[PDB]
Amino acid sequence: MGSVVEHPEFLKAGKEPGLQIWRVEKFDLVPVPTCLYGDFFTGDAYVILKTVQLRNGNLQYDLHYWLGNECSQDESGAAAIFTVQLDDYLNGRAVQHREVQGFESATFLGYFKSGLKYKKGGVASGF
Amino acid sequence: DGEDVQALVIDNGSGMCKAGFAGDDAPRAVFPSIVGRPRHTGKDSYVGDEAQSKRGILTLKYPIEHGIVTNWDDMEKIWHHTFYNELRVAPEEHPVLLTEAPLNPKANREKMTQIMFETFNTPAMYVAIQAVLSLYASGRTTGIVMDSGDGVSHTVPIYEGYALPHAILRLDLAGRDLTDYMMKILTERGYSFTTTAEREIVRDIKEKLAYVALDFEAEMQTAASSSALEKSYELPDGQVITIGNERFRCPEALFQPSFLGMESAGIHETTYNSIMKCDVDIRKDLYGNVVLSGGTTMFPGIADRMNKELTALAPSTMKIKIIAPPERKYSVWIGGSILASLSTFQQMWISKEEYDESGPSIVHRKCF
Ligand SMILES: Nc1ncnc2c1ncn2[C@@H]1O[C@H](COP(=O)(O)OP(=O)(O)OP(=O)(O)O)[C@@H](O)[C@H]1O
Ligand SMILES: [Ca+2]
Ligand SMILES: [Ca+2]
Ligand SMILES: [Ca+2]
Repeated sequence: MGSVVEHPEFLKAGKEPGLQIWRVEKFDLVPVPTCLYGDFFTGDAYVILKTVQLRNGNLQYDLHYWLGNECSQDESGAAAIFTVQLDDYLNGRAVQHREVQGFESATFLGYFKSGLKYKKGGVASGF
Repeated sequence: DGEDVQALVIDNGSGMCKAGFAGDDAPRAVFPSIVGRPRHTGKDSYVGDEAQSKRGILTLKYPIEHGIVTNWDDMEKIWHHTFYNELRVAPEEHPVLLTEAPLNPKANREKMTQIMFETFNTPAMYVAIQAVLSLYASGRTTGIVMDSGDGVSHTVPIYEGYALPHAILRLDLAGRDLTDYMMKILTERGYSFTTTAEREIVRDIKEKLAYVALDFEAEMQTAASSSALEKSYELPDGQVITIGNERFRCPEALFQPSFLGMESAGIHETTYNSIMKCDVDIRKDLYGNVVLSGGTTMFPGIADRMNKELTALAPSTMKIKIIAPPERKYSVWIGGSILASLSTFQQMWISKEEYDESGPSIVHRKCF
């Protein structure tokens, strides 16, 4: 009696307006170094949280899970699940979005002011 | 097998049990969900293939009917065999993830939890809905799963990670029904398939040579005027039979239940009915994410036909996408494997400590 994620990254999520990016790495949610935001490994899957400030003092949340053309099944399945868990942790307030390489929504592309970039490779599968 | 604590994944079906280790990409064991007991004497019992081979002196039973457990002692045998014979582990040493059907009765969810902790002493367990695990395996959180196995088919709309119970539809029409039907129409062709041993043969004809026609009437035609669609099949004895339009009429029963003397809607219209029961605002996301899952979705041509039939039911501008992964026979199991492997899952299990405090009803608060 409860089912609360104690993952350090959940505690940091959505605290303030901005962009947070994590990479699925062997069944774990791992932060991307902020100097690397926007360079996506096509062999990987990622989870992005866009926090917008509302008048009300509260934050608006858009959760995006990005799937690279060569990411393995464990990675895309984990990005999806991590998205569900983060939304839940945030009281169901995030709006979820599936982003596929080459077909991303305009809003998502719009988060990367110097233009999102794709790069081959990535971390090995957790299987 | 075992990272730190090695979790196990059990996917129990009406016809087959799929079991393995969290973190593998596939089930280690796949065996028939059958329990055989002596017709007269030795208490004693057999499971799976072995029960089948000694059927002549055993009473065989299926503990899961239409995805729901109807015999708990036999279910416990399936489980004991799974751990000791198939995976070769001591259950008291591992967290176990189990799967369940959509709308599983409350009492059944309690009983699974009870057996795990009290009969097998698992240190931890979790129950997950099969359809939701397939959606996860396909890297999605919203979509509609059409899950069809040996005893039941379900259409399960899911949004942002959770099933929408009110819109789930069940169809007691699945693989077994299809096998039986292939028996009856192969018989009508001039052959004779009516025995238990023959059923097995037919199941195999169904799995190797059946297919879904894109256009049923055009195909009946091609079949009637040409010999082009025919195929030969070798029975265990060396005799060769010829299968014709039976190849596609068998699975046609999925789209036309009247062929089995059933009054219900076929899988395409059931999928459509589930979508129309959901909020108009998520329908676009359901139609564009129709995930097929289960062994009965393995017929060649089924995706193309589901695409055609749904495209005809929905407004022409609606974008339809049928997703039918090559591994869909094991999608449920793979989803379970991924979920149980997550660093953030540790917290989701029901621990022995929770069970000793609340008893079996803890399952309604911990697993939704
Ligand atoms: N290649 C195939 N083509 C058609 N049907 C197949 C194929 N392979 C397997 N099946 C059928 O799929 C069924 C078993 O699939 P599955 O393991 O998903 O069902 P289950 O989990 O045991 O049943 P249920 O989900 O109804 O409880 C059987 O009816 C089997 O004959
Ligand atoms: Ca990768
Ligand atoms: Ca939400
Ligand atoms: Ca099943």
